[PDB]
Amino acid sequence: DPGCSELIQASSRITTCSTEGVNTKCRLSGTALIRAGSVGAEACLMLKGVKEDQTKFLKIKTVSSELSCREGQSYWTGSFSPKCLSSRRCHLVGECHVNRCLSWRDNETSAEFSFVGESTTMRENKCFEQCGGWGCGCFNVNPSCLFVHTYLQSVRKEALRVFNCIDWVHKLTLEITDFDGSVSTIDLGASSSRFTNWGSVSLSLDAEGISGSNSFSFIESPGKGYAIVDEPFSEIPRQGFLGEIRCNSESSVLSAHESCLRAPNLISYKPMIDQLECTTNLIDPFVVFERGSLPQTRNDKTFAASKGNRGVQAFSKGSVQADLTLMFDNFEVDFVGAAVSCDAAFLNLTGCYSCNAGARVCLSITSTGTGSLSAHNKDGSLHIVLPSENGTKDQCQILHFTVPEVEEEFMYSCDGDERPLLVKGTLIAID
Amino acid sequence: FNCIDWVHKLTLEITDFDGSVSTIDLGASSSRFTNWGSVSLSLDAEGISGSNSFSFIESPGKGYAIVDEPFSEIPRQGFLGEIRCNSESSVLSAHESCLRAPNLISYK
Amino acid sequence: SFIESPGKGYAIVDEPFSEIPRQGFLGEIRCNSESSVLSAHESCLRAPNLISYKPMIDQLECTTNLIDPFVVFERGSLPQTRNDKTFAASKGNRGVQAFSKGSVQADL
Amino acid sequence: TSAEFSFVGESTTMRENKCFEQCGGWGCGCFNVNPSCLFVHTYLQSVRKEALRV
Amino acid sequence: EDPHLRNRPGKGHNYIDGMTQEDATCKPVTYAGACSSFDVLLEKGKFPLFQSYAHHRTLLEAVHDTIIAKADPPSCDLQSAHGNPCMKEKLVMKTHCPNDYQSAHYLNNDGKMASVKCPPKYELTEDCNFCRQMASLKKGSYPLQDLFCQSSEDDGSKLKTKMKGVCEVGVQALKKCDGQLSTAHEVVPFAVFKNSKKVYLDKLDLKTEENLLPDSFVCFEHKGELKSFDISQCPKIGGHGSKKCTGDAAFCSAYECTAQYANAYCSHANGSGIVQIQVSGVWKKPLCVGYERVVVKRELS
Amino acid sequence: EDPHLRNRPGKGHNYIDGMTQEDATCKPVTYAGACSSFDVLLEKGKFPLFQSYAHHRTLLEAVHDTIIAKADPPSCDLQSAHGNPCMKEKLVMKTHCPNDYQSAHYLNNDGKMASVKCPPKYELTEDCNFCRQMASLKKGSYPLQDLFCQSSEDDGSKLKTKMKGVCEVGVQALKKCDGQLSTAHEVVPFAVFKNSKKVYLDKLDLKTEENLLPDSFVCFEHKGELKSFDISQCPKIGGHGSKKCTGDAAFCSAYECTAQYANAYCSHANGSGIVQIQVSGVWKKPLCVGYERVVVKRELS
Repeated sequence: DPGCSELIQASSRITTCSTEGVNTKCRLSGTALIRAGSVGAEACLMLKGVKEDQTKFLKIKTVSSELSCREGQSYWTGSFSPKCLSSRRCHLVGECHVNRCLSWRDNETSAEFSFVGESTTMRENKCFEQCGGWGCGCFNVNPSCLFVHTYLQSVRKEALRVFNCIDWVHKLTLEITDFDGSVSTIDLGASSSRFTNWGSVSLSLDAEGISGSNSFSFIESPGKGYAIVDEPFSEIPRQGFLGEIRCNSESSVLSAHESCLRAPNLISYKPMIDQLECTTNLIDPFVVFERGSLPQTRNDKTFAASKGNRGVQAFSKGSVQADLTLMFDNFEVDFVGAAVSCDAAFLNLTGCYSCNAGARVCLSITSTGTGSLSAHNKDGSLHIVLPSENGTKDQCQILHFTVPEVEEEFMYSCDGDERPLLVKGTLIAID
Repeated sequence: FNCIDWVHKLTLEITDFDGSVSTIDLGASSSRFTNWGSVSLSLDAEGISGSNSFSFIESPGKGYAIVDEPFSEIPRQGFLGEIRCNSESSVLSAHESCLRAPNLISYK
Repeated sequence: SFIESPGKGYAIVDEPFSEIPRQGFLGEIRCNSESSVLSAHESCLRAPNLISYKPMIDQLECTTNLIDPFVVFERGSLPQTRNDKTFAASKGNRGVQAFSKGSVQADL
Repeated sequence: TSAEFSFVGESTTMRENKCFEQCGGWGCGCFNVNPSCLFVHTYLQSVRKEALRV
Repeated sequence: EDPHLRNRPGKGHNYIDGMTQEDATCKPVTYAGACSSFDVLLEKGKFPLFQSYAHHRTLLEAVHDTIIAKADPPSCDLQSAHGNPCMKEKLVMKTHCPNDYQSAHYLNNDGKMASVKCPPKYELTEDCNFCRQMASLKKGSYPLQDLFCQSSEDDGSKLKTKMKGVCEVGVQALKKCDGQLSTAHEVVPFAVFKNSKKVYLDKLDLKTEENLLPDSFVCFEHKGELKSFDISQCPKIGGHGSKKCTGDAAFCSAYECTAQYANAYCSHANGSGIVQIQVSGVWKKPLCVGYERVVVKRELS
Repeated sequence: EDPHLRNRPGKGHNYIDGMTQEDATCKPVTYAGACSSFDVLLEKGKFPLFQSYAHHRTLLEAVHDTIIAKADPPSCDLQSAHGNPCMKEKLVMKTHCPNDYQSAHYLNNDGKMASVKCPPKYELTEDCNFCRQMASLKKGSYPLQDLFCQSSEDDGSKLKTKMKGVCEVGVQALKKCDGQLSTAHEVVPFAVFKNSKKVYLDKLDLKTEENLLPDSFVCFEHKGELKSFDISQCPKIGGHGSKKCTGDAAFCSAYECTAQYANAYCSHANGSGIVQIQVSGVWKKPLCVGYERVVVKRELS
């Protein structure tokens, strides 16, 4: 919500441009370190030029402190239902004999089911022998054969992506506003770097990092939510455990293709001469998803999901001190037009001093066009960066002070004409 | 067979709208498919363990048996399970597809 | 784990050596020479599916969580003081030079 | 290597191809109601001028 | 095991009203002749269901044996405009007929025998839905489905199509759907009984039993080899017969064996008997089991 | 699928000025005829992008359809006197023109139609940058780029080349520089719009948006075997029409199907419609998209 707080000046060693047809253009190519703001504070960059009003800002807003989980191994799973097909045949009839049902293979295509066709789904064939003679339908006393063709098929319309985590990485959500106004929403973690159209960003220095999640397995449910399960990650699929049928995508689970992995002897068969009752002991993950669901408090930490984006987030009581870097890979910034004038006013000043929270300043800006109002003191120690619009709009940010009785005369401007603005207020001592 | 986990099983019989009555069972988070859809245990309350060193023997039509030893994973002589197969016909007819212990016959 | 930067300096990281390149870790994409990294050759070993994709029918996003080594190089860098030794860089050639205490008792 | 990116040809770069399915019908651009397919060709490059020998 | 594919019990006829040009080599169907409506049923890789079930009766043989009725009209002409009763079901059925063909028979919703015919001198397309222009033409019909039947009189008019979670399939209207109806041409099983409509299926549970009817046994002679001998001239248990014939336990258990006094060796048909199906937990005797590639609209939303 | 690589929609004119002697075998372009300016586009291993997008319009077809203008002069005289209009754009282009060729066409900077021609009795070399004297020569040209066009009227003159880390690509002078610039022959895409310049890009994001257009459907007939049929005779919805045609849902949604009464079957073309590109953070409808091997000047240090 507030504006910038930590403002730095761009050096001339990483800025080079010219002017063609009354069009001052600049280019950024280098690396500039900047201090990260607090919860809600912003960190912008001042980009000057050959005049005074030709100035564009590069703001970076910090949402809050988060403790994301470092993912690694994952697998898709869901619900499945078998489909068994019985076909009893007497002995010495085609391929239904004693020298075939004993050495029958699962991937061996049966001749009796040869009219089924080729399918890319999980299927299996068996040959359960039965009693012969004239009491059940056989011209010989040899035991009859039972051709079984069972294929798995899905009954649900969604899948779950079960993943784990071995370390907790401190993640910071940053909403970066560029020079022209192209807003973006990214995030950083430990030493990660995001590639943006203007270059890249990376977390320079942090001061938060916990560990303790090897005995926890998370379940991802896109469109509904997440889930927490208190068990180690399933590496080997087996019958009777959460995660017996794994795949690689959601469509592979909804279609039950043969490209996934499964455990042998999973489908149970109960033949009754002519009947065939084959069922499976599949563990429904929706039950555990209904039981355990984020947010959940484990030991002394609060686990939850993310706001908008997909990902697990852990909340606690971290620090706030952090450093950031800015990499410019030769970006061009133009400024054809020019900014207009605008008057500023003082509304209120509520906050603190000598603390990371700062002081919340509230001002009133009255202008006629879209511009960028900026104020500065006399000794060159504090700066005010506030975007101006058309009409009368109030703008407040977070400032830093060291004395309780704040009373300083500032100089605000929007196009090259500076005007005084005496501000005052009483703050509280917050460490 | 063996057993590495214990699930609180709940035997439930089903009485549908027309009058079809079946007999199924549930446990933990298992789900059974019925003609009217499916059923699953939403919440449980039990679940013990401690059977990795116990091997069970299934005898259809006669009964079961309990043996105080781990599951036989390597077919070897002098132990319960020196000659195994895959089905009942492979044992009643001595099929060569089953696994046996290397050199288990003493020749003199 | 040490990081060599010829022409700029060295770096020290307090972690064991990574044998298998894991995603989201310092050193997930390895190679054999400098040209294999500056040109991204197919002979270099990298972590499986480390690239995140976000398709939107017509649009297509793809972000990566690659750990920037220059950040750690800026954080930890020689000289450093650990336990009781004075870890420093080279003074002429190349190689990490650790400094300690003691006289001279050697024969050539 | 899919035929849709057959214009790329042979290359010694760590590249990969994916196939993310999308919705079909007249709302996206297809005459059939079946879900459509998306061909992805992602390759990695180096935006730096130096490397590190760990 | 036994090479008895062309041996058709009963009448063994393959001709329909309108395409009786092959009546010379189609009535009956012996080991010789070139019948266009029987060769494609023996090709490896086409219809293996008839290959595994050779000792049965096809749709045409069922019509000739007063089992399956004939539609009206029996031969739907593909020349008359403004449509005709034989398009709303043919257009929604993805088939594939080879070159040089005129008529094409298939099963309709009413359980009768339908067939499309092109006027001379026209032929069919690559799918058999429409007609087009082109050598000679195969004067006959091509099986569009993978069905079979047998001789029975089991009633089954109180059973309709179930298919849980399916909007509309083929030409029947199970329920009024309004959400996302997934349309995909897929194969669908079916088992039409007697005096019933096209009853679709989901899972197949077929059983085979030993039959004692004369239309389920063979009896060949050895001349100076093999020779087609009719089993109707065989004796009975305690009766009297003109000719003699021997056999095994299945032949001697129902007839009479004369040991060396016989002149023809008989045996059981390798792939016959009474084949029943399980419908709604009841083992009924079907009359038209097979697959057909039709439109499958499954409820997605 | 859909083997319609030679069936070019629209007029189908593949001949450039200066070498208009192939009018009999290149105007129009059908399944028959031997055109040297169209066969090399169908060779496996040369231009696979045209093989993937073979259901659109080429650059020459776009010129003949009053979409892409021509340069002045359109035919670059290879035997001029100290330079000619079309030399710097040709030296930086690394191609491999086959032997027995004379003309070579490509896209210039202004987006017009570029081409060079050698008078008899000359021919091109191994790279097409020079010529010599010579069996029988070709009667056409050779495409030096891998581009395609379509029918569009959208304006895009407010977009220029914005490449990252590139100082001078091809012949366009982007940004200034005087340090170490690496010189190498690499592949670079290009998408010329309408009333604009040759804009270069780094990544290609093309999407297909099918609709209802007469140039996106193929209608064939059957005679005494498939035969090419003119789609212009297809009747409209409540409009005019002579012959009858039918097809699937997309072909019948804009025309009128008469079931089996129609005498022509049509279907949708494989890869056609409105193919848009992602540029400047927005989707646009370009008029030329392709690749070309040119010189890339990057800032090494």
